[PDB]
Amino acid sequence: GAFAPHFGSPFVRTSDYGKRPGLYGDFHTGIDYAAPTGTPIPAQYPGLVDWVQSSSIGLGEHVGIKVADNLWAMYGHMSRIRAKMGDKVKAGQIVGDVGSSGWSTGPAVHYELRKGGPNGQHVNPDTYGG
Ligand SMILES: [Zn+2]
Repeated sequence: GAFAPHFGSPFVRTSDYGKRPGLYGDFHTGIDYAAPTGTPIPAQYPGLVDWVQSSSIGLGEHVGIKVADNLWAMYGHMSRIRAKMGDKVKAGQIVGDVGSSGWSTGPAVHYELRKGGPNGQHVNPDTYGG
């Protein structure tokens, strides 16, 4: 996983990427890490902030960071966004605060890997890149 997420404490992984338990029903498009609302989200990989959105839908408050030539890391369900568009960010820079914005049951951060663009196709962060 060349761009797998490596959140430390207090982030705890809850729902994996891909088809959920059983053979029918839902498909998680990223990896959910649980943590209290307000927990600062440190960026996993350096890149350019080229996508910021506030909505009450799906990922809700989220940022996209271009972390590779054709790969964008998305950090979602924020309670507060702290990156501005154009920001060059380093790994471990705090890009936001955990929330439950959008379509999330409780407090967690949704890490999604997209190819083709900030609204592009999602991939498996655990496996993409090796
Ligand atoms: Zn999710």
